[PDB]
Amino acid sequence: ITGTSTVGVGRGVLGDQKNINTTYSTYYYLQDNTRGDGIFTYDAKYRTTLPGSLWADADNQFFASYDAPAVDAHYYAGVTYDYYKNVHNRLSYDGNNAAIRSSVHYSQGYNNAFWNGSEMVYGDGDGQTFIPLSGGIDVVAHELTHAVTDYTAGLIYQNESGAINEAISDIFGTLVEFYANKNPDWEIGEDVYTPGISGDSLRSMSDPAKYGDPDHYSKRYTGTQDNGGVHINSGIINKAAYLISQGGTHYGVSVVGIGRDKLGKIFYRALTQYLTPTSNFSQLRAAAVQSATDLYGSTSQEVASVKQAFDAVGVK
Ligand SMILES: [Ca+2]
Ligand SMILES: [Ca+2]
Ligand SMILES: [Ca+2]
Ligand SMILES: [Ca+2]
Ligand SMILES: [Cl-]
Ligand SMILES: [Cl-]
Ligand SMILES: [Cl-]
Ligand code: NA
Ligand SMILES: [Zn+2]
Ligand SMILES: [Zn+2]
Repeated sequence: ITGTSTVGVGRGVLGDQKNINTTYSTYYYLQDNTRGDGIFTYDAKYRTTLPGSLWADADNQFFASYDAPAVDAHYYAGVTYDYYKNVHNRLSYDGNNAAIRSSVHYSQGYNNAFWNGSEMVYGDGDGQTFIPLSGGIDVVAHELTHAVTDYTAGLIYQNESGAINEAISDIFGTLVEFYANKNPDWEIGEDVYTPGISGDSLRSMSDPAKYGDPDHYSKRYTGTQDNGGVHINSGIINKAAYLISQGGTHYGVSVVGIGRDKLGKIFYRALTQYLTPTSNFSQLRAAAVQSATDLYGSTSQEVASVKQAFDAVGVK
């Protein structure tokens, strides 16, 4: 909508304070004009029709507990935007500065968040399994990365392709978490999962077996549930990306870590230049090796670490 660009202040789902870009027209709306064609955050008001109402606040202060999920959906959509723009020169999810629309307070006790093809959607959680899902920057960026994947490789959401699709979202979710630089780790959804239980998460990239996910191709899940195990087999590729960055010795294979920024450069290039809708794990390894070759040279340490990390997780 039309109005003046303003800066409000509020508290997100975890109780931290942050500034947010708003637009003033009688009310202050969660409409950020500083990023592409805008970031817009809506109240679904516990209904399921979308997008709901552009979020309106009387005084540009967002400290009510009802406001927190909106503060975070809005602010982390901006962080994710800044990551892809500043780090990879990609303008919004479609590379053309598409508006990022998010709705919060979707449904009641809904234990999930998703990119729906047009917008982000956040449940509040039931307060036991989850608190409002926008509170997790890695969740926000994981879901927005599905949009990136859709506009690039178009990985099919089933079997190994689908597990690469999930891993790509976990990888870039994590890298946005590190980019934001507040409380980053290699776990997924730690900030919003199970508020009664400290130290857990939905999955771990550094040790997938901690939550029962495979960390080696010989352990891949071959059943039909979860679209052929897409949130399960992602552990194989997560662990490989973790090793490329941090290094380590995994099933007796030594990997020299090359750090997060080079992990990102390599996987982004693989995603945008080499993956196709039906890429499998072996083709991902080839894509990552070619990407590292493009960027660092075929005799580089970077290319050797990519090979080591894939060998370590049994993907030839
Ligand atoms: Ca207010
Ligand atoms: Ca974290
Ligand atoms: Ca995390
Ligand atoms: Ca927890
Ligand atoms: Cl917070
Ligand atoms: Cl998902
Ligand atoms: Cl190879
Ligand atoms: Na699990
Ligand atoms: Zn996902
Ligand atoms: Zn290990």
